[PDB]
Amino acid sequence: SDPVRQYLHEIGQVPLLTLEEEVELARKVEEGMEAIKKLSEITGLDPDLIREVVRAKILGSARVRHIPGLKETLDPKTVEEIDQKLKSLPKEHKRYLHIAREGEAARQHLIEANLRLVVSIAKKYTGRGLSFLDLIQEGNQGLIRAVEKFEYKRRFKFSTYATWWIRQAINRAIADQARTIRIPVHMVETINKLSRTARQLQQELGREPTYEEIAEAMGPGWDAKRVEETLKIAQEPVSLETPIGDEKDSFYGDFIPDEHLPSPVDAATQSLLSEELEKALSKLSEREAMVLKLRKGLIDGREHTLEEVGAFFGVTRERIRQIENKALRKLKYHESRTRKLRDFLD
Amino acid sequence: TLLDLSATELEQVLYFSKYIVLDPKGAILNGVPVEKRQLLTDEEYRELRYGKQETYPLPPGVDALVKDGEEVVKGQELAPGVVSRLDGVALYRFPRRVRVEYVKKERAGLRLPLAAWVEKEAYKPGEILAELPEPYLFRAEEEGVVELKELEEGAFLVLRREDEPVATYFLPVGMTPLVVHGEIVEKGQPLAEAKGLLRMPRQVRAAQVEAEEEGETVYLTLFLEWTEPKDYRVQPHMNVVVPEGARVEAGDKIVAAIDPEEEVIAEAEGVVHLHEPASILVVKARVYPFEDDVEVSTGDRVAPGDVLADGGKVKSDVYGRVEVDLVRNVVRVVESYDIDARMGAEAIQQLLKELDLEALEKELLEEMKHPSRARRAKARKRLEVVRAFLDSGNRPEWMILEAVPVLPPDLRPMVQVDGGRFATSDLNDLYRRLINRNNRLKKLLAQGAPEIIIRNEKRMLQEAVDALLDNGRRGAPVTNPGSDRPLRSLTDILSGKQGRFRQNLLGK
DNA sequence: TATAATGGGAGCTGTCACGGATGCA
DNA sequence: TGCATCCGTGAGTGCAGC
Repeated sequence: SDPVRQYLHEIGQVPLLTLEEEVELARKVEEGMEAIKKLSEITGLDPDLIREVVRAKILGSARVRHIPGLKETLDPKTVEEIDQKLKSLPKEHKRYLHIAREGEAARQHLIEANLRLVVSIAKKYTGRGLSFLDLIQEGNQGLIRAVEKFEYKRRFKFSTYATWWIRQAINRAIADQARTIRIPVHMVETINKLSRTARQLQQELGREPTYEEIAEAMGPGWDAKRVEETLKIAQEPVSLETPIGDEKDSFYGDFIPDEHLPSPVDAATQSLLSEELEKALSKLSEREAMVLKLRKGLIDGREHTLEEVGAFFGVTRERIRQIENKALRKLKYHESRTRKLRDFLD
Repeated sequence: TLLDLSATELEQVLYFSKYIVLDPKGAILNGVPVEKRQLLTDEEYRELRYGKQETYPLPPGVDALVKDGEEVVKGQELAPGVVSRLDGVALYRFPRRVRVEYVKKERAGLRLPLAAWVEKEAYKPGEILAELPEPYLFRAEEEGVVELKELEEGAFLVLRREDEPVATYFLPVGMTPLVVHGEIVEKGQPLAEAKGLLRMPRQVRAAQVEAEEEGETVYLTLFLEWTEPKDYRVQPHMNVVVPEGARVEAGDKIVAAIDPEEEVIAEAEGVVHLHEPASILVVKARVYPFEDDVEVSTGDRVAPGDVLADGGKVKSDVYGRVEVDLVRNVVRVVESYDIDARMGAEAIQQLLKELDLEALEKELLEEMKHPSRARRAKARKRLEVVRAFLDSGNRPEWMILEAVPVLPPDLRPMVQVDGGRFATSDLNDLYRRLINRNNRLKKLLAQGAPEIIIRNEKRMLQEAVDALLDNGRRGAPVTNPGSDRPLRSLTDILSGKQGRFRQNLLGK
């Protein structure tokens, strides 16, 4: 029913490691990685492919999918070929395979055992724009990074090194996903810094600070305009479904006109404009009207150069420019005469 | 209705509360065999798929009542405070101390009254060496300094004049040594007193016996073989690289560590005994020791009558998963079925694809003639859906979404209002939730994430799709941060008084 | 990138009647 | 098989409404 409760149950299934269990798991993982590198040395194959194969057989055929980094599409066929190629190796070499498998299994068990930590850390990041479950999952990604990067040699407990990567992943997630209009992480940092600065400033000023005071507190490079624009780009959008009035019958989006699609008046005006221009078309001769339509882009929509209309009508560019000039001139005279195209100039 | 699954059940499978089984591979839960479309809990699926096992704590200072690799029956106490709830192969977890019994084969002399000595070519442990009517003083036949080496029972004297030993005497049980360590002894002074019956210690056996008769006495040169124990302490950061009862030689390492100086290396030939484990692991499994190269690696799943190790000699007894132990040099098969039981809309889509419509129509038709009214009713209700799909030409599995459509952007605008500020439809936020969760799912898959994580992610993905299509239909309605207002989904857009039909269609 | 850190947190209460399912006696 | 019982779905129109 409640997804969080359900997940907390599934987490409550796997029991917490002891110091020895943790050390052994970490050790098996590390030695497993070493073994994969050794198998890469022996076989002369790609360590990543080998790792994906060992992980494939450990996880089973229940999960097999093409890895973005891998060169070959990963399917039961290829993993069977590679597995059999790994079965083809001498006892001391074939040993490293067992080391690798044990490594993967240890990795899985390590993560699964440490899933509680992620929750305990993520519970404090709520209200920051991501759901609890999302924070948990991103924190889990962090946990995975921590597992693959851990060194048991340092004798530090796993939680210490894990917490860093977990917080890292949660915060990266918050910075990356939380805005409908996405903002770069460094810019999010700058914005949050501006917020904290303004909040401290207001905490000592007994009022909200001006742009100038914030600019002062931000240091050199920061003036009022920079603070103002930074606050401008930080603005988040509002819902179109935002309710208006005490009833349920009015949306905020109902008050917003469409500026894109031309109005009936605008459309009709463009229509009468085209029709009237064609009047003056039949007016000027065929050639000068066509030259004007080519140069102004009424024909294909592009505006031709003098050399193009000149090569088209078979005259010099000077000539075509001259007939364009006289065309425009006759149009000017006729326009002064009939005052027809004046009203379309607003 | 189509798959004959009650609302609660479909809820359980889609939302990952329970597994549903496909191609069971003959699993057995509580004595009853498993057949397709059965509802398995998490514990049940884990017991069936990954096998049954448990681990028990050992309080500080207490040792094991059982041995590593030893089969165990339910109820059998592994310790004074520990009893195993199941049957299977017990295994040691993190032994605190390693005892090494060192093999020593040496030569030692003794002199006894001829009347007392019972003549034998060899002496087994505990076997009486001699029977003495009166107290007898064994005397030194050499001069030098005394090295007294005391076993559990029985002793050794080594006389060294130059620091080079000139004598070795054996003192079996019943002889109380009259000398201390490092004592200076001249020739013919008593090193011991023999009283009553004297016999071989339990620790040492006499392999060979030579005897020289001189005067009224016999001098026995005994070729003896015995083991001397040495304890080693293992710290939590150390691991044992040697199996229970392993023959080791000088230079070999019993226990590794972080740094070489804290390592445990074997000084001499001896057998290894693992004592005081941190915990004991009881697994239901079949053990298969191997003398040579093994054909199957760790994690592989195998049926009875399968190749394991030694070029096809040792094979598989039960169904299970293969754990190859290099430390103990044994292939261990934890007993588990290969059963395929999935969760979520993938399972459901599979079952949907596997429905033959005509067949089910026939079934329900034969069901419609039943005397019971309820059965005819339910069969009618089902046959209505079945025949709906049949007549329409729609594939049932299309009720599952592989590819979620995306509305044209102009219908879910992002628009700059008068003041230059932006206003936008909720559908964008819903779609963003969806895409974030999907992408995170693909990355978690590609990176080989554990099953709990992937399960959580899939559940969240389904709920995301739900929120997109009909929000608040199942579970809490998705809201924007800092607001209690439910987001407006496609269903909301369509229906109601404010819906598309009534607002924009039947009136304008 | 390493002291250790290991199961959440807010609930929302004064309808009202019907159709339809589901369950339990 | 009949009867609790729980869940889900409805509950006038147009104005304006910040």
